[PDB]
Amino acid sequence: VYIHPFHLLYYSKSTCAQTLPEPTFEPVPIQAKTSPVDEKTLRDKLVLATEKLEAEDRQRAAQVAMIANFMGFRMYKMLSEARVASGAVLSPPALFGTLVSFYLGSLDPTASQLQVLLGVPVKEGDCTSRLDGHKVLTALQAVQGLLVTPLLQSTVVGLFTAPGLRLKQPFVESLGPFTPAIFPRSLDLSTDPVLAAQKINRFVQAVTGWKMNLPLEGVSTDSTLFFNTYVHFQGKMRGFSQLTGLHEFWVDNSTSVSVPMLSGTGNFQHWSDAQNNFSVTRVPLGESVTLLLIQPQCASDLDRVEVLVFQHDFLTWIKNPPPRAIRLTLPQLEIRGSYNLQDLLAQAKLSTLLGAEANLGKMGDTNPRVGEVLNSILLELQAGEEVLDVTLSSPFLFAIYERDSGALHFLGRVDNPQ
Repeated sequence: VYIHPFHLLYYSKSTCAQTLPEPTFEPVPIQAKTSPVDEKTLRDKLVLATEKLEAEDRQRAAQVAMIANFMGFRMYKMLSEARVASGAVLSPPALFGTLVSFYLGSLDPTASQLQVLLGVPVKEGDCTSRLDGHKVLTALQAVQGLLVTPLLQSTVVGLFTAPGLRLKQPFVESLGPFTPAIFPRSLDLSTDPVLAAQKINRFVQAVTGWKMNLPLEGVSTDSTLFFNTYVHFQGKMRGFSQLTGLHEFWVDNSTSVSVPMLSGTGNFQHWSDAQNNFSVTRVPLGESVTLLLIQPQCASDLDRVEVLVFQHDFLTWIKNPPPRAIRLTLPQLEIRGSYNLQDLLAQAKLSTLLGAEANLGKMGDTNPRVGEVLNSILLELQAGEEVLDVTLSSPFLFAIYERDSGALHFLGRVDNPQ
């Protein structure tokens, strides 16, 4: 009779009303020669979605947007507490897709936990009250698509199994809409953890192309499945240019480090929060996407501001005043960040959600002990091609926000850009 505000994330009456044993396969060795994946061709498969989207589908985009964002903030709060000096960066859509991916490979106990965790209710014992994971991932593909229609967004999934663990094809096929660049590979995750922990990094360097050095504090030696999501965003922001020479960046009252600064001029929106005192600069990247850049009143107030502005479901601090003449100067960002999602779940006191007693039967021949669940982000902001000027010379906050879907694609903190 009635319907939830996230109603389009559920199984529909036709698909739920609508069998062979599941085929399976052992992933090839990590050594196997793998050609690089063309980042340009990926954009097409994003673009192909957005250009054929309907009015029925757009509602989901926003519905998944709200959830993914809320989850983003929960986990950025866990990242904040967990950890320092480089700051942080987090992609809520990627973080969301990772969770839904685990849902799509999870059976009854873990499934509903993950569903309700994401925010879609489970009135237990129904199928039309179960999450249509595949609908969601396509809907997430929408938000992802809208970000890049110049902006680049490649996301590739590493699915590193143990030697003997066969992955079920119907599960790996579920991840399609999340990304076509899924690489199931097999290796010894027992004898030597670091020699293998390198092997993944040397494999990513090959297939993805991106130098993403990501130190591991402690790797568990008894793990069968690794689920690593690697994302790469690259923003050549229009109206901005590289500046000659390297300029200093005040990292701390004592010391600083001279780095490249990109600068532009335009009619940007700019305000200063009456309540909490932080400057905000709303520089639009494309005709939709928006880079929000917050600076605190002073360097030491940043901790508070971050806890206040980002780490909250609300974006009530985002306003819209009359634009003005501004010469913005910020560092040429090459932000890199990496966090094991298991550690964040643990800091949120959900360590058993994907623990050793997690039921992920749908993933393979045997129940996989999912060791680490990486999220890795290379976010680059490069050059595109009276007048009071906003110069980001000290630590600042930033978020990259999509208007049409309403989703928040990246948020983070720049304490030091090398």
